[PDB]
Amino acid sequence: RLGVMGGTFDPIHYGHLVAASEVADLFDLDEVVFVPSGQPWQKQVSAAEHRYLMTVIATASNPRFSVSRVDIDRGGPTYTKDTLADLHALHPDSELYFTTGADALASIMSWQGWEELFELARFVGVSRPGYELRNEHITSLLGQLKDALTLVEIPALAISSTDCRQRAEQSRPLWYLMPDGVVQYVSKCRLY
Repeated sequence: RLGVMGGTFDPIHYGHLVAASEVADLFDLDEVVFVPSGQPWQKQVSAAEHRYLMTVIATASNPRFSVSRVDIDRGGPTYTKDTLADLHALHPDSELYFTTGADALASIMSWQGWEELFELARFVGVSRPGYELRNEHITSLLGQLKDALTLVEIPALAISSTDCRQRAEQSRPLWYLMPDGVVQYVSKCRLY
């Protein structure tokens, strides 16, 4: 059992890392591969290497986390379908569990095949405390498909990349929202 964590990580923060650990405890995953996403699907975010290196810095110290550049190296916006194909090729031993934010998930289903996407992995959306499903396509999708698609509330996902981005812009402290390495990387590279 191998977790797959997409995707933007701009910046990565404790919420993401809490979500990875929770979802691994739940589902008894042996490892979690973080996959920073490629180009955006609308033609403004940080450079792929910045997001990759932030993700590597944040996860380095965890024995059961890794970072893959499968989406980064591919070029273009990249389909989730390919992520899993590439990650199935390198981990043929394990069944995959793709996991991502609730809103990001509702943008993958949702422009791609889904029917063929659920053949490749079980799906585990992670959501902030106050989450209410408003997307009716997903509500419909749910009736179709135990347990192809789960949602797991993560209190820590109250912390968001958008807030961290606004806080860095406003020179407001990012301390304790993310590892010291990430905050200082964000600061040094003046990412926002």
